Amino acid sequence: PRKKRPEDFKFGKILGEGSFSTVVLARELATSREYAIKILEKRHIIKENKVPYVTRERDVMSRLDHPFFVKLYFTFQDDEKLYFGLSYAKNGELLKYIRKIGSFDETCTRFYTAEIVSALEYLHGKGIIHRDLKPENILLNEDMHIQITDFGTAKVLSFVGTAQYVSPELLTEKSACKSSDLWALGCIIYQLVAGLPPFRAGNEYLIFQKIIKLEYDFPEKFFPKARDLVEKLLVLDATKRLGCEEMEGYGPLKAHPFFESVTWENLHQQTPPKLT
Ligand SMILES: CC(C1=c2cc(NC(N)=O)ccc2=NC1=O)c1ccc[nH]1
Repeated sequence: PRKKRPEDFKFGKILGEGSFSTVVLARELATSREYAIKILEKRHIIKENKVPYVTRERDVMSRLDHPFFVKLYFTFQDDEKLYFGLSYAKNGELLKYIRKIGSFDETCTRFYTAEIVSALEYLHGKGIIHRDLKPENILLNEDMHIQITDFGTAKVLSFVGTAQYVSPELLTEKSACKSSDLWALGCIIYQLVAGLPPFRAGNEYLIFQKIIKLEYDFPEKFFPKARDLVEKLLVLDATKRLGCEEMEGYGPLKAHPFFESVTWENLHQQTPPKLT
């Protein structure tokens, strides 16, 4: 399949923006297919010593083959830029729905929580750790199933993620592992139910302080079995988190009572509950 060029596309609006990339919507002219093309400036990447992060993202996304992950269709480059052609997830980021509808009911947190848990099992089975799992990195497709993205900063068996989601082992020995993604899972569950993340404060140092002290509280309206799960996830000792190897893996995590009624085997075949 001949390599594609910038001229093969009609480019449109900006979809997203980070410190090193811009994601733009594009229509392939020969097929009228829409893609989310991520553009990176080679000079800026180099001067910031990011080449290893860019090659890792490409290499990881090449290995993923599961419906709960954004897909890499093609790459090319011109003189100044790299181009990564990715899935266009029509409905955008999960963070927008948490803001829009404010807070999920138990049916919806349970379903979306389970899709994220299936995703992490697949990722971790490939020996890959995300290290920056968060609502902004969890997208929704036109049919309202999730697609996880942003793999530049992953570790395939140094880096700290987003303040509100970093685990306590990062704030000490500065190490990360599978248990780290499970800590962020517990944070995202909390945020699904309560509408806000567990550890908030006026600046980043104050957040890091709260995390090591495990200083947070549950609302009274918080679903009980979902509170019990969050408590088995937000644990300071990483080896004691539900779903980690030392706790015997995903078997026990999926068996939790909050997931009582879930069929784990075909989630992306199921119709998602409406958000309200
Ligand atoms: C931001 C965004 C999309 C992406 C962001 C991405 N960001 C990233 N850092 O990798 C990656 C892929 C992607 N596909 C999208 O459709 C989006 C917004 C609205 C619809 N899609």
